[PDB]
Amino acid sequence: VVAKRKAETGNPNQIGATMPGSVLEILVKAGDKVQKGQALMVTEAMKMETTIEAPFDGEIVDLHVVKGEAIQTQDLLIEIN
Amino acid sequence: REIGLPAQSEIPLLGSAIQCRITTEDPQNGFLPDTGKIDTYRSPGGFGIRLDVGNAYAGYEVTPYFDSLLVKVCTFANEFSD
Repeated sequence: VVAKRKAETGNPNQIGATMPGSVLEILVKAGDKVQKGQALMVTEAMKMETTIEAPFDGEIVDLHVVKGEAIQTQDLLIEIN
Repeated sequence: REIGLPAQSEIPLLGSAIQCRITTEDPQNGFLPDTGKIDTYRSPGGFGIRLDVGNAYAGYEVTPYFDSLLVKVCTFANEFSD
């Protein structure tokens, strides 16, 4: 079981998972330009749905999760620049 | 006679009091209750402050199973504005 890359604490370029759960749907792919509030992916915690929004305007660097993947708190979901 | 309460007209009325419930409801996320580990919990006191704590202490894991209350805060003072 290869441990997952965590989001760096206090790094606002890296969005980490806030609660354990799984990834339902990814809406973007590496390189895309994006605006504050724009929906980037959807996740679930106890089958309740959350949409991950961009914290500010910028370019997507990469994804670090795949569809249906399981995730724990702090896991790195996406990096933004 | 036994509990020692006075007659109605002698029931005190001492200033005013306000209660707020501090919860894990995130007002920036549609008041959905947050869960996870409480790292730091430092509670105030002093004159005119009453705390009735729920489950909030450093190290406690707020679960999704129950209500989102952390602590009830009351303040009290002679004047409403204080």
